[PDB]
Amino acid sequence: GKGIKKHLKRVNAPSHWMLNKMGGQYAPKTSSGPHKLLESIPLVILLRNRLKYALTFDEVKMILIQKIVKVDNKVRTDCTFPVGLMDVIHITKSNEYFRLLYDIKGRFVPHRITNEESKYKLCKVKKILLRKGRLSIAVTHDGRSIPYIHPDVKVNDTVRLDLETGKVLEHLKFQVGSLVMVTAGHSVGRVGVISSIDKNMGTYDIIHVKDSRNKVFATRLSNVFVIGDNTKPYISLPREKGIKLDIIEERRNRLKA
Amino acid sequence: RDGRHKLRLTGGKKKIHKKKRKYELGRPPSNTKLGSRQVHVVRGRGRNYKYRAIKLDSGSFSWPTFGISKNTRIIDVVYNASNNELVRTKTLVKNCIVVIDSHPFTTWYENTFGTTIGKSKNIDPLLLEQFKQGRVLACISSRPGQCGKADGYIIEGDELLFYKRKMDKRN
Amino acid sequence: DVQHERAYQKQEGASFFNSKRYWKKVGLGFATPKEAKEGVYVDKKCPFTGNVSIRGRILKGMVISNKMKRTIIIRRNYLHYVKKYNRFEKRHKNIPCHCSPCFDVKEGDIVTVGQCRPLSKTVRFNVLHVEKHQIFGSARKQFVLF
RNA sequence: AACCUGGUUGAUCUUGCCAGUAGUCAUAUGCUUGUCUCAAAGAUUAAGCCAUGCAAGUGAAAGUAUAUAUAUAUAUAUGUAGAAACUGCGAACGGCUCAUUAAAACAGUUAUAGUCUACUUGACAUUUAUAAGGAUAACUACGGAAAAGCUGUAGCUAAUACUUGCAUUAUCCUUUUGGAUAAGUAUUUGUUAGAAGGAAUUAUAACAAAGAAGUAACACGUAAAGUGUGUAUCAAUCGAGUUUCUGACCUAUCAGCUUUUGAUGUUAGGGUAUUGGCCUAACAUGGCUAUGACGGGUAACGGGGAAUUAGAGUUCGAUUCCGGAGAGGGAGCCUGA
RNA sequence: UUCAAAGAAUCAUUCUUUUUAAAAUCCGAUUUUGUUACUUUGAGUA
RNA sequence: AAAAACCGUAAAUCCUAUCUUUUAAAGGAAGGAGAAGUCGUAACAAGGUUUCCGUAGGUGAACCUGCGGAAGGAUCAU
RNA sequence: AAUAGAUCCGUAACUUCGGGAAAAGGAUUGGCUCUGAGGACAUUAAUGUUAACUCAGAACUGAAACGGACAAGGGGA
Repeated sequence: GKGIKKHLKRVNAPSHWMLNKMGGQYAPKTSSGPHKLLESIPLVILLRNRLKYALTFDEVKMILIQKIVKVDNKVRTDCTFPVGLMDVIHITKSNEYFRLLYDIKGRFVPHRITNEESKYKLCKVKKILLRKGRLSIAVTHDGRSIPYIHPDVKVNDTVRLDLETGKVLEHLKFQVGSLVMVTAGHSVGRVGVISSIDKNMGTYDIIHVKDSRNKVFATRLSNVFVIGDNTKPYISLPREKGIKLDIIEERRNRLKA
Repeated sequence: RDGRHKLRLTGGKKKIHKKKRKYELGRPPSNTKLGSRQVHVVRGRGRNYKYRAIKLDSGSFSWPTFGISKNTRIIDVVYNASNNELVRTKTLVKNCIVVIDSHPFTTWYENTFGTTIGKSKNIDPLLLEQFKQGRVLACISSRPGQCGKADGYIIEGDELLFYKRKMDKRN
Repeated sequence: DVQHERAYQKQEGASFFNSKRYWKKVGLGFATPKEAKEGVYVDKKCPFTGNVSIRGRILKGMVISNKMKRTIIIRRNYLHYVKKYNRFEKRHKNIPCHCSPCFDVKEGDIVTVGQCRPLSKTVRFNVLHVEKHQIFGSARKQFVLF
């Protein structure tokens, strides 16, 4: 037969997983869930290869059996569970809160967050569907369906979501002043202010985004995530703060130590 | 049973590898006659069920100028645009022309409108005479081989004139 | 007058009884012809009148034959780059397109066509706009840079 | 490292080839071989034939246990386990090979407004009840056959196997509150109105007809109420089928092919998960071609790539990954997402 | 088939910037003016 | 449930035809190589009839002859 | 003795390019019930009256038989 493939070769695994060539022949194929395989990491590699808490897949299973780690404040026990673009990971035994984010080099990093911040996740609405009774549901990047969204919410907006109650707290638009984070391009991981939006009829819409140091980079509309307004990002950011640097001058700051 | 083994657009013959797949399928046709209601179940892809009707007597039929649907029984099949064998062997297909009982429609008209929503449509004489006869012409609109039920609407106006001329400068 | 072969195409979406001719906009900057808007023909495969939706890619081409019913043959001429010799060679290939009767096409005319769902064994494109173009010689012998 | 040298003459300068020279993740073979690291390996020919053994099974809270064993206060209640078997899930992944295949497959680039989609994730439902029915495995007894992953009859019992079946919500108005009104998820048909898309016969809403399948008669226990299993629809996800444009080696001592036998298109239907001559009926005479159609050859699976490179190029790519195809050759089919 | 002049900075030069017909935009000033090849930048790049 | 029929999917076998590849063969007729073989002297000198081309006929063979050409001629020239 | 009519299909070497050729070699054929196509004539684009047998297609039917008798090439190297 020719049903669904269920194995992942190591070299065929996504590059940002950073799995080594000689470390076996297979990679953990993420289970279907909230996020795409390409734009997520399984928590097995999250807490084996990144946090180094576990040394083997069996040790990952050992961690997961005890209902300790929670993804969006709810317990996850699947070994190949897709954690996804941005959300909170709570480990109760060590009492630590992580937010999954992108570094300026396009890789998934667990960024330390406070307990207070671990309740404020950001969701990028991807569709607005009205079902029976003129009731509107927002489908987000998280694969999550939020019924009864505020009618002002648009298809490329973002909404702050409360993990405990699963409710929207406020929304964020996509003007030319709303700061965004790029998610999948050459400029994956950059944080900018959106200089302009060019809407091509029937093709990909492009948006030009201005960095903090006034350098402009363009990207596809589907590959951005509104984070905040011009005032500040609504979430905390990794140490680079979404600021990518030219390689010729990353070397100088590497050398000065 | 779909896609390959034909000639190319240029008329050339294409060599055939890739033996037949299941998803190409091609189930045999259902020559739905009219008779005591009997349908079978076909398990299509994804365990979706398709109702293959073999015989029907009745079905929903719509008076479209009033937009009202009533269940009636199919008396005969008299015309079909495709193969003329279909009417002769009395098979029900999607665009078939049938003769159905009009008594439910006449009784409904008497009950609601009186006499023999957006009411007062004024009817037409060509359909009125058919009602007076008691059997009325209709066009099927469902696919009995797919949905398992014959169902259609009463033809009126220019299309009714067209089909009446085509059935019976004429023989 | 409105139908001659064994059919009248119902023109799904026309509506005949309550309402308040059927046509759409197609979009992509193309204007629905006044002939499609007002005329009495009915075409199930017309982009402005039928069920088909224009989605995919838009191509420009030269009409090569309009001698089969409601569908035409478009030849697209282009230059293929041969790397080793660092120069180009003339190349072509023709694509069958559906031409709704709202357009009056003749051999030699440039037409723009939009991709639609497969309407037949070979056609996947529907004409959207026609501008006349006088030709001299066989239409296949012309080379239009488009 | 952007390189040349010997050979036609009595001698000369050319053309011109032969020979030399070096590399090959390029094969074989000869001679020889003290260490360590690294590691290709029945592709070439025979997708030839195969003895033998193994290669897909699965129960740690959570379907069904008087096969059976055990332990606590005393035949009582708890348990702990548990062969077999029924049930559930998987076995459609993986692994192998390169025969077929020359606009086919594949690659980049699209579309699916023409579709299907198990597990998993998020939402979340409609026309006897202190809990309903038979019928079967395991097992018991009698058996048959040289033999097999063969099984007959009789007797019982379960189940998340198979099958029946038990409130309520919303809306109008005087205007927290009183009366009043209404009740089908998908899917199909007819008549209408109409947050997004690029464009809707869209979402959705109303009316008139049908109408599946369901909404727990199921099992274990977390805060000093939870979970498992199952279920309608939508969405997500893991994918898949078709699909747009463009891109291939040699051959014209292959120039006209295709079209009764579907070839190209229209109309109507059937069929499909969906579009489509995919098939059927009628109709029209179309479609491709020296920019190489149609044929023939390939010791041709395609690509990522490899060797050699000053720059161009030339040759290779069965073989780590991706896609395709096949399981001696064909064809057909069941279960199942 | 739309040509040039003028102004700051290295070293003697080189280099940077403004306007100069006509039609629609703003009450003397506010700003778009064929198609493609080709070329430049990006996007998407296992 | 056996069983039967009819559309369809259609393996497989046989006949016929065509094509492709390989292959036998009396006889015929070439090419290449070898050896001091036999016969002549065609060409290279004006090679002893200048050579050569196209064509046609003839002869043991090289070759000869007719017609029309070329100089790559043995003439750059009253 | 073997077919041998008709319709449809297919037809080689060779050739004086005209033929060979009915080459060779295949299939079908009854009855019945139907369907489709092929004309002429008059009224103020449209509606009636009326005629030949000639083809094509489909169901059904029978002890698989149908140019049923009659009539009627054997081919090839």
